[PDB]
Amino acid sequence: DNSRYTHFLTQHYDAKPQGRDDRYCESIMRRRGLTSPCKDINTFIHGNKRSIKAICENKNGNPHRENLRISKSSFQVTTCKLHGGSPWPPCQYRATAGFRNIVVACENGLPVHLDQSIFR
Repeated sequence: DNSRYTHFLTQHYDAKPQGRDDRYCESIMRRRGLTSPCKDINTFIHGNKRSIKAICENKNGNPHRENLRISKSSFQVTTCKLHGGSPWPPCQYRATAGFRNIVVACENGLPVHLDQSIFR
């Protein structure tokens, strides 16, 4: 019911990250259980949760493509991209810190999906 929103938070939300370098990515990807198999790309959104939720309303969002929403405001983000040939741990990640608007899918006014294509 709210399980998708809570899984969005686990996969894509980190309120106040510690130094957004490769070691941040390798650590947080483990902590969030995204390392079996190694997820190929994943982006974390920083700042407060309320700004992300607001994308689902007209406050901080517009409709986008087929049933996505795109934010009006820009977010501090960090993209972890897997390096090395192997799908399996240890999972080495290159971090790319970014600042831009983001694309989500909303369900019941909650974000339940992050569109990763924009960070590739």
